[PDB]
Amino acid sequence: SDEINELKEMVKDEHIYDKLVRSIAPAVFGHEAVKKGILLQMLGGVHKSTVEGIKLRGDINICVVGDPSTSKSQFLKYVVGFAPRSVYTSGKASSAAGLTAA
Amino acid sequence: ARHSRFGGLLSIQTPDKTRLTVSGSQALVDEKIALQKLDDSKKWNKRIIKAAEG
Amino acid sequence: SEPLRIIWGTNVSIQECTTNFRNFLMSFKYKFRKILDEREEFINNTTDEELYYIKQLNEMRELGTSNLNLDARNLLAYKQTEDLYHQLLNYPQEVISIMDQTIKDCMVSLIVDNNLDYDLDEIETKFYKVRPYNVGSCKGMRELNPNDIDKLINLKGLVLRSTPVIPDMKVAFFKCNVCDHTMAVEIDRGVIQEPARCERIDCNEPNSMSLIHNRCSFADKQVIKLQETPDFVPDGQTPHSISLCVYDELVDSCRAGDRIEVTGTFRSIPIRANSRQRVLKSLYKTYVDVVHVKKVITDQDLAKIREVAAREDLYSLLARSIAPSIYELEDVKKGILLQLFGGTNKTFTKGGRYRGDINILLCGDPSTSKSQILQYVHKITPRGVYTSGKGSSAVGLTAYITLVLESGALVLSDGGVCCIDEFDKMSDSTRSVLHEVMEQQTISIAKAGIITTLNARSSILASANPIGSRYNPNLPVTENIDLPPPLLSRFDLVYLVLDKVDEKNDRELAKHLTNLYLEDKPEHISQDDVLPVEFLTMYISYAKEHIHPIITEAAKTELVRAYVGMRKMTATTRQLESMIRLAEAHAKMKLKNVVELEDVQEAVRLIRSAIKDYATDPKTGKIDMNLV
Amino acid sequence: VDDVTGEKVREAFEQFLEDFSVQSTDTGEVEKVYRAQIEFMKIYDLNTIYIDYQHLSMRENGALAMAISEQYYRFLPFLQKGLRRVVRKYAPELLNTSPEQTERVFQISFFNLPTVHRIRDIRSEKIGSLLSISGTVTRTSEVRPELYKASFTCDMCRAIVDNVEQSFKYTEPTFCPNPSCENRAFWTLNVTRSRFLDWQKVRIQENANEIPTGSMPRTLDVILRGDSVERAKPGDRCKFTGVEIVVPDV
DNA sequence: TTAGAGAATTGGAGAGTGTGTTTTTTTTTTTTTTT
DNA sequence: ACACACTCTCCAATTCTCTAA
Ligand SMILES: Nc1ncnc2c1ncn2[C@@H]1O[C@H](COP(=O)(O)OP(=O)(O)NP(=O)(O)O)[C@@H](O)[C@H]1O
Ligand SMILES: [Mg+2]
Ligand SMILES: [Zn+2]
Ligand SMILES: [Zn+2]
Repeated sequence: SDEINELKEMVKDEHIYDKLVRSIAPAVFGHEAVKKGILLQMLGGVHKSTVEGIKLRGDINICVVGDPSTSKSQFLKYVVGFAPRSVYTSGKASSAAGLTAA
Repeated sequence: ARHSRFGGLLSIQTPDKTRLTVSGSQALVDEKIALQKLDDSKKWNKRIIKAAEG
Repeated sequence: SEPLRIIWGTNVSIQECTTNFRNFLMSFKYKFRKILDEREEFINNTTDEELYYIKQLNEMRELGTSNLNLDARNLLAYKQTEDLYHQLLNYPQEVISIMDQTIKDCMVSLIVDNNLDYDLDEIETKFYKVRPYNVGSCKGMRELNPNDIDKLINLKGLVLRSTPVIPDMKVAFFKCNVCDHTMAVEIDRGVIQEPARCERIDCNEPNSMSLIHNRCSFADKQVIKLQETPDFVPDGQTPHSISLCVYDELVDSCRAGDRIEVTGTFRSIPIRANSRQRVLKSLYKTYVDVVHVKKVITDQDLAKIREVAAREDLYSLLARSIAPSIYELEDVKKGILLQLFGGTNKTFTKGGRYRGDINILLCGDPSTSKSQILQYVHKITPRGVYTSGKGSSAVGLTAYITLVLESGALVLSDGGVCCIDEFDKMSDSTRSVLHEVMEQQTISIAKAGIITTLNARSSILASANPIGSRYNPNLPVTENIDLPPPLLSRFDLVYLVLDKVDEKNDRELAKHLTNLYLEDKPEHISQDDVLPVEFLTMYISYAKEHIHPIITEAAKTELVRAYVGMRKMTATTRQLESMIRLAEAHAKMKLKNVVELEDVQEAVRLIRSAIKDYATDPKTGKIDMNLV
Repeated sequence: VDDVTGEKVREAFEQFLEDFSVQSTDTGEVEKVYRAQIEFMKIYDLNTIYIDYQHLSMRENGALAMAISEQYYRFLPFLQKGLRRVVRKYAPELLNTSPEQTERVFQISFFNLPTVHRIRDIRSEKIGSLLSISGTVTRTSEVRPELYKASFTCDMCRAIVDNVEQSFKYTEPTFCPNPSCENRAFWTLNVTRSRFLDWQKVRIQENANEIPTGSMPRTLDVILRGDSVERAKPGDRCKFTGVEIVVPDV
């Protein structure tokens, strides 16, 4: 009941969207655009298919490019530390078998 | 205290200078146990006799 | 008169060994050992008259602990045990057992004679064990011969790997199938003494008892793989290894890469030809059965440390003392000292953890003595590794699939310093592995059948020579160094060292190096006042454990100002964090609990000095050699 | 020969199940939660009962909880015998699983133990005690039927042997029970009369954030039975409780 | 009340018989021909 | 052919019973 009350209270707020964007990755200064992108990926779109039986992809893929000391790995560290279903992998120290199945 | 393969060996000498051999680490210190353990190895027991039914 | 107990094949009587060790244990006092030592002048009359082992036994009772150390030289000091010392080496299994049952009885005697409150049942329940050590000269692993079997031995070496704990049975449990009578049986010599018939009087039946596995009693066993130290290997050959069996208390003590000295009986056993039959082979297996392990505080130590920390010339004293025979290179020595102390480790509830470790790169001309400095750091550090660029693969440097996972250099070096030499020879493929480990201090792996992340709190000390192999003043500094920017950005300090000709410098250097050949085994050393390596190690270790500096508001203002100064003109955001970390390392070295303005300014000054910034053309990036 | 400790533990655990007698969450009224849980099981034809270790800790100065904790493997059959009588007393519909119906194999379960150990803390001194463990799952086996109680019939004569007990290896009778026949060979297992259990093997490894300096994670094999098979999933993090055992070279 | 002559029951000594045995990856360091 | 597991058989060691001094 108290969980429902708290959830209803924050659902009712006028400024909920801005607060949600502001609450992603608290330690990183600025870069609101990436934080907004991370939130939308975390929520995701709607999966669906047509009468023909073909499927339409319901989810979002993101890539971050940057020169050094730009703190770009902190976003990956936050995501893998927060999202319930997630895994962290380094492109150098991994194999096709270890990435898909072996 | 120490494990089952650490164990040394003990020799016990009687009067008339004859000697016996027993193993295990507690036998080194406890003669009562060594004397009891010595006889316990021996195979035979005399077989035995035995009143109500129905 | 009466029957006697004799160690098999010796005519040694157990009564004498028992009584002699009892007398030694209840009347030895430390002064005797000092009589055997070089001078009576050493003796502290107040302390050294005390009954050392009675004091130890009182502590064992009141701390609730079960094992007693014993260095064997004390058996030679007391007259009644001079022969017991030899008998210990020649007959360890019997003599050690005698010592155990002596100690337990003495502990009981103390509480019943001094009529103390402690539970007699508790002391009767416990096992007490002696652990002898410092037995004699160490023995080379290849020089153990078949005349050493079942005698005590001492070995030095390095630990490769440890198997998981194995359950070893000690008591068997039987239950009667028909009448449910039960018996507990003692295991000796590896053989279960199963009863012929059920022992209950009215159920005297054959084949009637049976074993119940999970109601037996077991004990822990583990096997450790020890490797020969390079000091002993024959000419033109590769090191060997020997296996150690270890039990109970000592089981999980030691990790891969540890360096130890041990003490134990050297044993041998047969092995079967096949698992079906009693047929044995003529060659026997050999191993070591350890009873003690050693790694290779007082108010006086604290007084010495606090008194040394009050000296005015402390920073220069410590720096010139890490590598005494190396001439000048003071800034390099200072930077290495601060790497030894390190920053502070930080962990938040959220927002992650921040590394305390410092990474250093030494770059410059040949013959400048870079590799000689890496030798000192490799021997000073408690844990660490030295390696070469052409000697290292990506797998070997981090971790190896073998289905089991195995450790590489950066993992063995955890919490220590990893020295890498000829850094400019390894390929871009191998160097790319270091990005993640340096930034995060973790190693992520995802390969067939294994996926995980491991911790690597490892400090890197690197050595390289520029492109063209001698520093070219017609190229800018970044082009001479030639590491790519994502990797060059990860070092806290980068040093340029240059082979500049100067008659003043050259006469001093020549006099210094030639003075080493005026003696056969030199006593000469570069400076009048340096600290011994042991005490210096004590200082650094204590300061790492007890001291944890914090940022002061004044330090915060100076750091912001200094960063904006270097930035406004290239300084990256990492220059700020490395400055914070260097300032923290400087604060520990003075045993302060706070970072102050002085520490921040020293951190800034050392960064500017290392990369020759004052001599750098601010626009072209070339260095004026005349200003060096 | 008979173990007095077992019978006393049995009929003490009986009294705990009867009269733990905690008061209501809202009021000072006795509620008797474990009897209510038995009634709930009767309503839904369940086969497992959950017990709180804190409730057992405060009972009868803690001696019962100590006996259960340190010697679980000795006392588990006596706990089963204790529970069977109470369920008979208050809910005899639960004793059975038309022709005749075989007996229900009840399962006792415990939770909220005082502390959780790591895989690295398993040591042979704790064999047969009650424990709780945590780790990440890395593999799981398919569900297999395990033979729990067996029944055999002779080939050379019309005779039957029943309720043979297995432990770790597949086990068969020692004699022909009819003295008119001596054949020991050619037994067959009656699949209708014998009884099986669900069995699943799973494999776990240490939590990554707990690994000590310079070390690598150890692993362990865990057994799941009854209504808890297929509950675990690869890559998830779990907490387990039970007893550690020792398995032979069959 | 002792003891000695005869009968019945059991143990295991030891002799015999049959038996079993030899014997597609996936990951990682290194040389070689191919674009 | 060489250690093992298992079966078969005979013989004497043992205790029990009856009789008379
Ligand atoms: N300042 C110095 N103090 C002591 N020895 C020095 C000094 N400068 C040079 N040397 C000696 O010169 C040699 C330097 O060898 P080394 O340590 O390999 O230098 P390096 O910087 O590693 N050169 P290189 O391996 O060619 O890049 C050693 O014999 C040193 O003892
Ligand atoms: Mg060199
Ligand atoms: Zn029995
Ligand atoms: Zn039959």
